[PDB]
Amino acid sequence: GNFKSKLKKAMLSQQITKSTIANKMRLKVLSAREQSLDGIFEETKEKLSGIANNRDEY
Amino acid sequence: EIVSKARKYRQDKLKQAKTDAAKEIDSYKIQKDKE
Repeated sequence: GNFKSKLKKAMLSQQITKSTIANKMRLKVLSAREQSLDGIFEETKEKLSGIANNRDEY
Repeated sequence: EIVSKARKYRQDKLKQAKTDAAKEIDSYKIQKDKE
């Protein structure tokens, strides 16, 4: 009984560490996607800053 | 004297049982710890 309780606690810890790892992985995917969005925003902002450098056009 | 000897035999076997069971108990405990 005690060994079953301890083993259940250990397996629960394995499931918790796995769920935390999955949460960190999903968070990593979201952070990568958002870094890509912010990168696209950086390129578009570079394009706007470059477009604003022309006095004749502006 | 025979009867008292059989009673001492009884007590001795009574401890021996507890030991020879306690070792299988601690081997089941050790096995549980191992698994």
